[PDB]
Amino acid sequence: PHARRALCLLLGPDFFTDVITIETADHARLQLQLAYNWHFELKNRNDPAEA
Amino acid sequence: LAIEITTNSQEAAAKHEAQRLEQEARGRLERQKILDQSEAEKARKELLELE
Repeated sequence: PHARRALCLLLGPDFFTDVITIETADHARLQLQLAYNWHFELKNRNDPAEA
Repeated sequence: LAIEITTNSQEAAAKHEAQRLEQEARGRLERQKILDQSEAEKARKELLELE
């Protein structure tokens, strides 16, 4: 919930080495490591509201 | 019980689809046994002519 804390909001492309605990229709409980290839998007990188 | 009913329903449907694959397989299994016997008899014609 709250582990890391930094002064900067990383906008560059990155990933999250997250693992989920999902269950399929056959009830098969399996955990699975995810990446979430993400990146922040700003069309106008000067507007105070959007920024 | 209300979750075992779901398991039974999905496994029954999958068993039916497995029977689908099995029965369609046996179906053209018959036809291809048939068509290869067709060619075999086509040339058993020459067999028995010359024999």
